[PDB]
Amino acid sequence: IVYQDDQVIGKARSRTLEMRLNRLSRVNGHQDKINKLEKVPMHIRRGMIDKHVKRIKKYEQEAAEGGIVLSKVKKGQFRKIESTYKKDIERRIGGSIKARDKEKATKRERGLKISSVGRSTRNGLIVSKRDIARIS
Amino acid sequence: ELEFDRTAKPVPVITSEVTESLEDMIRRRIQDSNFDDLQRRTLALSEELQKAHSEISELY
Amino acid sequence: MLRRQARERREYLYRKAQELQDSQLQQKRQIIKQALAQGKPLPKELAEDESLQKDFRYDQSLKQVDDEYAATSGIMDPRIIVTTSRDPSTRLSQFAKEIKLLFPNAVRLNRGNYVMPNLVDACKKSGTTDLVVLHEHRGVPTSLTISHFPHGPTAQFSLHNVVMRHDIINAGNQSEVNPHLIFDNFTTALGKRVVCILKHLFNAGPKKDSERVITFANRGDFISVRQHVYVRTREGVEIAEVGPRFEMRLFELRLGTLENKDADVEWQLRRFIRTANKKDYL
Amino acid sequence: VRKLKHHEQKLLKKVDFLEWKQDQGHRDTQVMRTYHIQNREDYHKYNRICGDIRRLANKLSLLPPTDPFRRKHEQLLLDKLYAMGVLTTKSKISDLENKVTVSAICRRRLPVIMHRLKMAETIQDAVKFIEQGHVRVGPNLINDPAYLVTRNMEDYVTWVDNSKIKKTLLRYRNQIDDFDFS
Repeated sequence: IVYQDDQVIGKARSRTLEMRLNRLSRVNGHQDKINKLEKVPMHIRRGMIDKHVKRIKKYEQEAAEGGIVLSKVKKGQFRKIESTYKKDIERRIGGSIKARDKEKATKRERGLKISSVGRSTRNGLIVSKRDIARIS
Repeated sequence: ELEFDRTAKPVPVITSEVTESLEDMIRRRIQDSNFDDLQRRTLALSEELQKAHSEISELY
Repeated sequence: MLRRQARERREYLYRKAQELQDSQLQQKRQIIKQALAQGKPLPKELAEDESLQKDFRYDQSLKQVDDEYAATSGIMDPRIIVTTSRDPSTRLSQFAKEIKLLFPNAVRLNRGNYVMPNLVDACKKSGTTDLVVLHEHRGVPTSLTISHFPHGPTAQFSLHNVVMRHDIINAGNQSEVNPHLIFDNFTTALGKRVVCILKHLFNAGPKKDSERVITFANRGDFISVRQHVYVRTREGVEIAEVGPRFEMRLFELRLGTLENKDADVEWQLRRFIRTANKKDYL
Repeated sequence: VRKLKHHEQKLLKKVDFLEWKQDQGHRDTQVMRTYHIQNREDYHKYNRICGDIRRLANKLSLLPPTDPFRRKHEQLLLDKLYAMGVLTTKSKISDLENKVTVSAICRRRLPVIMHRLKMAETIQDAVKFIEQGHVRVGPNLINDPAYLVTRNMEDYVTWVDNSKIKKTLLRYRNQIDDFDFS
C-alpha cells in the first residue's frame, strides 16, 4: 500500500496533503473562504469549463456505451475524475457553479395572495362550513 | 503573650532527624543509582527515490 | 569582542522574541498533525487561512537542556572561577578554597582592587564558564552568586547554615574526583531552570563507580547541599559526610550576567507579598 | 497620454506604455530605490539565487517528511543562510520559501549594513563613503559597494585608518590620539 506520505514521493504526496486537509477544513470551515478560486478572466475560464465539460460529456457517453454503475452527481457540480485530478483545475474552475447554484436554490416568489377565506384546490376555492356559518 | 502576623518560615534548623531523613534519601538513591548527572554528549531503497535523491543532491 | 558579544546578544534576544510569536503557531501546527492522523474535527480559525495550509507542506519536517547551555552542554568541560567579594577575611578565604575543592575544574583567584566590569572582561577574554563570588558577614558566608559568562544567566543565592571542613578536625583530603550529582524534589518551572543553571557547573559524564556524591535537597524551599563519599558493602551502602553543609536559597535570577545589574529579571524573590509565605519558588 | 476620454478608454482598456504584465509590478526598481544598488542587472542576479533557494525549497517537500536524508538537509541549509544573514529565523522552515527575499538578501549588502550599524547618515551616503575609499572589512578596504557582508563578518566593518572620515568622528568626542595619526 502507498497511502501514507512516508512511502509516496512526488507531487502526488503534495496533492494528497492538501486534499486531506481541505476535507478536514470542509467539516467546520465557512465555504465562502475555504473554497478560494485562482483568478482568471472570461475567455480563459469560459474556455476552461467548455473544454472540461467536453471531456465530461465524452466520459458520459462512454458510460452510456458500456453500462457501469457511475457515481451519481447533481448537475450543479461536475464529476471529479482523473482528468481534473492531473490537471489541477479545481482551483480555477470552482466545480459548483455558484451563480447557477444560487439562482436554482433560491425559491421564486409566488403569486401575491389576496383571498384569505379558504383553500385553493382544483375546484376553485374551497372554504369550510364553519367559515360560511361565521360569515352569514 | 499576644499574637500577630509573620512573614516567612526562617532558615530551617539542621537537627538529627532531618539529616538522617536526608541521608536515608541518599542511601535509597545510591542503591537505585539514579544520580542526576550530566551525561557526556555522544556523537538501495527505491529507484525513484534515489533519482529524486540525486537530483536534489546536485542542486544543493 | 565587545562588538561581537553585543552582536550575538542582539541575535539571541530577537530569536527569543521570535519563538514567542512562533509558540502559538507551533501550538496550532500541533493540531494539524493530530487532525491529519486521529480526529477529524479541525478548529475554526485554522480552517480558513490558506497561508498556514501551504505552510504545513514545508513545516511537516520539524520536531530539554536550557538554550543558553544547549551548544556547550557536553562538548566541553566547564572551567570555573571562585572569587571573594572585596578585602577577604581569613574564614571565607578558607571557604572559597573549599568551594573550589568541591567543584571540579575550578580555580580560586583572589579579588582585591578589581572592578567587576574589568573582571568579566578578563573571563570573557581567557574564556570560562561561570563565576562564583562570595559575600560574608564577619567570617561566616552569607551570599553566593553564580553567573554564567557568555551573556548567560546569573543566579544569586543566600546561604545560612555553613559548617566547614577546616573547623572540625584534620580529616584528611577531599576526593576531588568527578562527582555524581543527586537532585531531589525539583518540580517547578523555575525548579527545572535552577537545575540546568547549576548541573552544568560540573564536568560532563562522571564515572560509573565514582566514589563521591553531591546531593542537592529541595526539602522545604531551601536547596540544601552536602557532599558525601560512599562504598557498597555486602548488605547496604554506608555514606560519610565531607565538605560544607549548606542551607542555600536563591533570591534572584537575572537573565544577564552579574556585571549588568539592570538586566531582565527572570525571577525575583518576593517577600512583602500576601501569598509569599504560602508556597515555594515564588 | 492625453487622459483619453470615455468612448476611447473602453476601446483602449488594455493599453499602457508605462506598465506591462511582464514587468511584475515594477518590483525591480522598487527594491532598487529603497536599498540603492547601482547597476541594472544586480537585482536579477540575486533573483536567480533567490529563485534557486525556492527551487530547493519545493524540491525538499516532495520528499517524505520523516526522511533521514531530509532530516539533515534543510537545517544544514538554514544554518548556511543564517550565517549568510539573508534569513534571521531558525524555527520555521516555511520561511526558507517565503521569507527568502531579495530585500532580505540586499539588506545584507555593505551600504545597508552601514545604516543598520548607524555609521552612515542615509543608505545612499554609505555608497558615497564606500566608493571614496573609507570603509574596511578587517585589514583591507573594499571599494565595490556591491559586497555581501557575512553575518559573522558584520562585526568587523570599521572606518579605515588615517582618514578624514575618522578624524571628524573623533574630534567631536575630543579623543584624537594623533600618535596613531587618526
